[PDB]
Amino acid sequence: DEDETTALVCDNGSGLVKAGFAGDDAPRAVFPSIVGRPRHSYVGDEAQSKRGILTLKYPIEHGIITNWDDMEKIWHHTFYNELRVAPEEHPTLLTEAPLNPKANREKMTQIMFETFNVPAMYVAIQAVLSLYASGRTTGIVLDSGDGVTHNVPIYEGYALPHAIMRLDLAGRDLTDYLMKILTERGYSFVTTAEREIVRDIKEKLCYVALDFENEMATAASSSSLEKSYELPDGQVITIGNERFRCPETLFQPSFIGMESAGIHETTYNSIMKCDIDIRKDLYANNVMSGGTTMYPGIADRMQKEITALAPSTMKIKIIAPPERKYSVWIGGSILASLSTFQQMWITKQEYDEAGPSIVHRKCF
Amino acid sequence: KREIKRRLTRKLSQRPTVEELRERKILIRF
Ligand SMILES: Nc1ncnc2c1ncn2[C@@H]1O[C@H](COP(=O)(O)OP(=O)(O)OP(=O)(O)O)[C@@H](O)[C@H]1O
Ligand SMILES: C/C1=C/C(=O)O[C@@H]2C[C@@H](CC[C@H](C)/C=C\CC1)O[C@@](O)([C@@H]1CSC(=O)N1)C2
Ligand SMILES: [Mg+2]
Repeated sequence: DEDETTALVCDNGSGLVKAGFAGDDAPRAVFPSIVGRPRHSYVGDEAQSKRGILTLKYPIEHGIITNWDDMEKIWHHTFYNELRVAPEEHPTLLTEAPLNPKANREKMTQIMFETFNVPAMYVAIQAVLSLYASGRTTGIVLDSGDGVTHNVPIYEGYALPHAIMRLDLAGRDLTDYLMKILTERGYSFVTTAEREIVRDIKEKLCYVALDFENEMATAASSSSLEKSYELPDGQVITIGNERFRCPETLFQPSFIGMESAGIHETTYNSIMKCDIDIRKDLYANNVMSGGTTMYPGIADRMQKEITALAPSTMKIKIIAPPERKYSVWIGGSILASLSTFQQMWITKQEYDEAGPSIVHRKCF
Repeated sequence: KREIKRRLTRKLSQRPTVEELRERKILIRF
């Protein structure tokens, strides 16, 4: 009923804000994480619609809130415009990136209480919420979004920070790479609007090959893998091996000049930083989450690559539900609506006494 | 659709302490 018994859940993405009501199966609002201010304020879709008279900024970079004034504008927009709520009437769960600095989570806490007067709030790690969305408290999550990719091992509900891996290769970088390789094929994409066209191409037509070399050979042997795509002006372009070369970058970051191992190897590295006693549990519970895990074929590719890295007899399971583009939000919706979670919120009374640093003893 | 909530509730209620996880070298602060 969206009343005082209902918590709010806001997932603060580098690319998209997902927001809604705890207990709902899907976010009520999904909008671009941008703020527009006069050239020479508006948020989200309205900011984009008025782009001709505004200059636009992303307040969240690689999963970390970096522009606080613009973030307050995003949160105000989220509550008042998108959800149509009074934040003083609802416990509010915010998400944070893995390894979010102490000062950052303190500031999130401060703003919720001092600006928005929430009665209660909590900050949860995005990857932990994705695990919870699958009904698990132990496993290793690969969360790949628009701005950052993380491998997060979690045992009994606790992320294990020493074993967390961060890779600053995610969806936006994949779009940029697709622009580059389409350009190679003859089709020029370079501007901000063109980057949005290519993001759409990526989401609609890209996929992950099970065997990259074999797929390259298939693409060379006939036009069977080619797809046509119509641009806004009516021009129709062809996409071929670019369909799978783009997300291949996740497995081979050298495609964009990065020295990092690919996401299968970072998954392995993260597991190996954890005690051997929980190893079987991690391998048997590999959860994929985030928009950049939506590529057809990626779960099968990860199953194959993890199998190649793991001991021969290890039981491997890749969990990648159809709803995984929103599983951070969905996990937050589940958690914030559990009766046994209600004792876990930081209350406004607790905040009044302890200040922002209370977040470190309440939220982990 | 709500089996997940039952499962999570039970698992969270049965979790070991942070102290136990540190003693088992699962959580490693330093
Ligand atoms: N079907 C799809 N195939 C490939 N990529 C997709 C698909 N759907 C969405 N994406 C990509 O996922 C990204 C958005 O995902 P998500 O909302 O998980 O990111 P975010 O939470 O805003 O970012 P972050 O967690 O990195 O701060 C965009 O790059 C987008 O293009
Ligand atoms: C359709 C929807 C998709 C999305 O993921 O949007 C987010 C947010 C968006 C902000 C700018 C854009 C012009 C505004 C609206 C697009 C929002 O930037 C992204 O498209 C960026 C640029 S291209 C790249 O893939 N991620 C991702
Ligand atoms: Mg995210």
